[PDB]
Amino acid sequence: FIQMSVQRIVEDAPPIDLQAEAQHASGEVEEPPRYLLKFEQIYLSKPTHWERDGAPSPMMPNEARLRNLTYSAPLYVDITKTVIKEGEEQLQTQHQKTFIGKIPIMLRSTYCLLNGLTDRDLCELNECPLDPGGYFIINGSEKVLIA
Amino acid sequence: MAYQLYRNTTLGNSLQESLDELIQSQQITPQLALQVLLQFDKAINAALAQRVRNRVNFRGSLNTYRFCDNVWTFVLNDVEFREVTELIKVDKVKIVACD
Amino acid sequence: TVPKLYRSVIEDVINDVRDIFLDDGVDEQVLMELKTLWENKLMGQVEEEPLNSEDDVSDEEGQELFDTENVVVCQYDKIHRSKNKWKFHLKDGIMNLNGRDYIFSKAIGDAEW
Amino acid sequence: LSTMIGKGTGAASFDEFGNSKYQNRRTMSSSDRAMMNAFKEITTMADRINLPRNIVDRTNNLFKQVYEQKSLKGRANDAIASACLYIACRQEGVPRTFKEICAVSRISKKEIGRCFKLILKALETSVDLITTGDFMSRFCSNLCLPKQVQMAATHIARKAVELDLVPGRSPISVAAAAIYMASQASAEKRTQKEIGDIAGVADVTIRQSYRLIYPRAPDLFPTDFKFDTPVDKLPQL
Amino acid sequence: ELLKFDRKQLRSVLNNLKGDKFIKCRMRVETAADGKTTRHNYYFINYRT
Amino acid sequence: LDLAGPLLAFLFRGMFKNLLKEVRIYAQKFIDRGKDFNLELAIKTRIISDGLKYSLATGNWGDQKKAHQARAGVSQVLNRLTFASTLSHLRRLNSPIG
Amino acid sequence: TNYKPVANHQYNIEYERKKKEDGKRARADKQHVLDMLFSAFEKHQYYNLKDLVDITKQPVVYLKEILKEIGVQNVKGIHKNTWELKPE
Amino acid sequence: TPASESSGIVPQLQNIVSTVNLGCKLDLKTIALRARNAEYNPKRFAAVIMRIREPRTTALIFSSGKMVCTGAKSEEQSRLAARKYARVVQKLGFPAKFLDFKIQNMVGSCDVKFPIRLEGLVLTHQQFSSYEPELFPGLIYRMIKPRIVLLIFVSGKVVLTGAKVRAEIYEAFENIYPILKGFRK
Amino acid sequence: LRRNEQNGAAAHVIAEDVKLLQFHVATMVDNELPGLPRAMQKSGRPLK
Amino acid sequence: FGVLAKIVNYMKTRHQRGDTHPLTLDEILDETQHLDIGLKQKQWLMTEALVNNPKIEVIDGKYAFKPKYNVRDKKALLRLLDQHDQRGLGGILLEDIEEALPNSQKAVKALGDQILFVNR
Repeated sequence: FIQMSVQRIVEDAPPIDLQAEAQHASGEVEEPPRYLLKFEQIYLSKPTHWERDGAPSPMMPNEARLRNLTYSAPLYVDITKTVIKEGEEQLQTQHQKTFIGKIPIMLRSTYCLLNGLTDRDLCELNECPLDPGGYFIINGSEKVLIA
Repeated sequence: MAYQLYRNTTLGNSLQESLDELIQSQQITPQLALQVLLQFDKAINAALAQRVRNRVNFRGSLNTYRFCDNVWTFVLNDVEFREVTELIKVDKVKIVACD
Repeated sequence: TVPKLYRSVIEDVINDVRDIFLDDGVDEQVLMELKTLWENKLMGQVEEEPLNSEDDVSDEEGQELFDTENVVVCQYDKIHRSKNKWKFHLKDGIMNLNGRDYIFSKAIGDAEW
Repeated sequence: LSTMIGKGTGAASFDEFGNSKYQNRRTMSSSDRAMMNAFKEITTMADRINLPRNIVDRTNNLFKQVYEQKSLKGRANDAIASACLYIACRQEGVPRTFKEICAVSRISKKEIGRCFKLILKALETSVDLITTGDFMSRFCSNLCLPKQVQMAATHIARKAVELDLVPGRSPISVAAAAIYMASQASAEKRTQKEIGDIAGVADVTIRQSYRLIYPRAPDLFPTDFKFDTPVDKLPQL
Repeated sequence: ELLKFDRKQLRSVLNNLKGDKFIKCRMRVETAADGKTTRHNYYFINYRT
Repeated sequence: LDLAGPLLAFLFRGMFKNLLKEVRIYAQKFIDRGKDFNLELAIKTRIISDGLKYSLATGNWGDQKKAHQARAGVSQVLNRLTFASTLSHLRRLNSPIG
Repeated sequence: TNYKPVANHQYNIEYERKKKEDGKRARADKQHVLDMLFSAFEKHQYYNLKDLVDITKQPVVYLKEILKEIGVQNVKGIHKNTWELKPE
Repeated sequence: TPASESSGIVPQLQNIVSTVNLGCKLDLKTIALRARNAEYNPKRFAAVIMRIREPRTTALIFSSGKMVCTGAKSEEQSRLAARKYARVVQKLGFPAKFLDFKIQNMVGSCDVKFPIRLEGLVLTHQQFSSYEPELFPGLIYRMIKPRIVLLIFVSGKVVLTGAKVRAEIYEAFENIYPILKGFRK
Repeated sequence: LRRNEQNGAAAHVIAEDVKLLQFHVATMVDNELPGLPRAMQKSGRPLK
Repeated sequence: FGVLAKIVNYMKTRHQRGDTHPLTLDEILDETQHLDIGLKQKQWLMTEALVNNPKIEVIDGKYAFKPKYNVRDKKALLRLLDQHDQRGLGGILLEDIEEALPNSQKAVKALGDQILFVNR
């Protein structure tokens, strides 16, 4: 899901056309501007948590249980402004980056930190080595998507 | 928009005096002088941004001025046109600017 | 370079309006006479009603129209002012310093009032 | 919660078998129409930078007391909603600068400063002066700095404001100069074009405050800090 | 046309007199010159009520 | 079956069309005034997260505004009693109650 | 993250164009406005109220004084305010 | 025994604002054509901004007859400057008068020549001061007795504004000078 | 309604209150009525 | 339309200045400096534009008015409105009195309660 499903929808055509109004009888109208966006590839970094001071911090799965936090990762996206405007500045490219939100992440995945650690590294961070995953964490409560 | 202010200057008045003499001589029609004067204004406006590249600096003191109908009429006194060759120190100069 | 620049402007206008004289019915010999005649011309108070007590406060208006200055037409770009400092930004103008005609593309100077 | 979702338990998006019904809400408040759109903008604006809910809950309460008095009716709702967040962030202990507020709203800095003096008059509430130690958390972790560098730049700005070394200068520009001094004395050296880019100050702004604290560079350094770079080889800019 | 009133203002005034049992109405169903159904409402002071 | 593939893709697609819809609403005001295109404002970062956290906590499913009657009680609370109680709940199927 | 230009990129550009030519204009001698009506009503009979605002350079509170002098308003069965010249 | 415990250094005013009405309707398009030092932009602000080189002031002739004179030094020069612009209008052939004349704004300036602690002045006098180093480096003071606005900076150059009587400037600064003396660094 | 009758009677200000008064006295007793609006706003809790 | 609206505007505006005499068509194009309009446009607006007007008045060789047919008189507002009651001709709107009679706010208030007002 976090490798092919989040991009198959973007693979189609998220951007849509947008043409400005004509507004005749106002001098030289010629052609109204026409702006168009464009995407590329989705991005998902490590799950981090920001405190009340606005500073990033590693979202520990054990700390989120005592603090009743939601285990999620900041989801990113590549935004590229490929507008045409139908004017004298034809063919121009502008790259941007805007936050879109988070996404629920399941434990024992490929993006979490506690997945390739052995029994010696999991016991140091106060984590049960015999307890697997397969369930989300929503405000500290253990939730699972029953098939 | 055409600028009819250049018709009442040094280059404009000198041409209008020669066209008025041919009217009394019974050689040209009075409706023909309107097309020649309108053509001279369209050809002189396009030559100010193609064959003109040289500039000049000015330095003086402000005296009297007037602004009406988007026309900055400036009348300065004791102005020295700072130029890299021709240096002329005049006592009073009039500057009429438009949009 | 200044006298040569004015010669190209004259030829660009005379040769251009040659077709206009052909539409009305003017012979080509008239155009040659138009250029010849044009070339030669180139070379206290106690009552709140009276106000006459504070007279003689303005200058004479006769020191402007007497044919003593040089008329110069141009266009503005940016007008900046600050107390007594007056900034000026002129461009594309025609000068006339005592008969001799001048031309320029830009004019950025400074003056005080 | 997104839209509204209320009344008509039976509504239940009824549409027989073709989805062609489901009416929409209308003017149910009239006078409170301009107030409903204010709570949605504050909740959305306070989410792009991940802000706690305690500040959001106290920000919405500030707009309720102002709209009830009806003393600032002739003003756009975007300007008042962008000014109530600056008051709630200061009362908690972590104020926010005016730069981050203008970057996520259609209100300039001049409009916020004008409306800030009118809210304190109708509500009568004292304020507090900003500090430099509270701003060394969101700017130090952005450039990937350890705890030793973060604790070193705090002692520099805290000692400079006590002995009066940069009078008249705003603490925003002073906090940016302490980070550049602590970065060059360690292993994570950063230029002035990269530090001032995040804080929002210009390149020549830090240079004016760097020459004032240059003679007092080895004096403002804490005693518990490893001097990776000597103070003699400090570059001047 | 004589009183220079409005279509919605004059109708509200005439309905108050008709509702108070003062005047009545006599509808007519005929044909004008264009060939359409023309309906008139003759209002007169009825002293029988 | 419906696991974490087609089910989570429906929530990621439902709020995706709402994301483009909210940007188009702000884009309609651009052609009316006539300023500069603002992208960092039309992108909402909470409307999508509110629909994903509510559908995975209260057991609801869909978008609440419309589809919410055909899928009720999908997610539940993970019971923590014995080691076999957690494994049995993580590997339990269901049915659309006919 | 993002950049903080101590303002807004969508508002600073508008300030450069707003200060170039402001809508606050003067008016005197109702003659130029009436002369421009012949070049507009010659094509089609009636027009819209919003179309006359873009062509002319007068506010709404002042345009009503001219339209109610040589013209009359009518809904024309489209609810919108439609102005036209007096046929008499 | 003096009023304060120090006194000294009296303020000096440099800006006097005063308005006057003409009481007659005049054509603003004609005055700009007959004048020699006046601006009149109808696309920006409909007013006749006439300036003369004798009082170093600036007139703001409106439409109804109101004229704002700014740039004066004292209260006597402002009254003399307002009468100079009323003579050049009557000379052109306009029945101008001199009615409704009063003092508007009187902006002053002074300097205490010693710095103060702005962190303790805004904290004690919270109901009368407002300082913000992020917005503008300056403590704006407002006393509710003389109706005088003070602008205390970090260097001590206090700029007074909003006044109608010269005695209000000497009274507001006298009751505030010994207060700033106690906050010496 | 008593205030409008005290001043100008008019016609549109009276016929509107009659159609509104019947709406409140109907949904209060018998709320479940097909083909007729109900006393529903924006909360969400079922009205008793 | 536009030409017809310009002729009617100048015909009534000049009358309020201080000229009380009938006018024709050549006088308008001469005083307003619009004589150079052509010969095909001057004759077309003479025997068709001023003829199609149902409210036009031709005395002999000139043209009269059309919004008001009564002469100017001081004691005339009360006498004119009295004829509409004894004969049943209708009424006169406020926009017709303010346009034909200059400054109507003085004659109406001087009569007192002799004229009733209608709120439309």
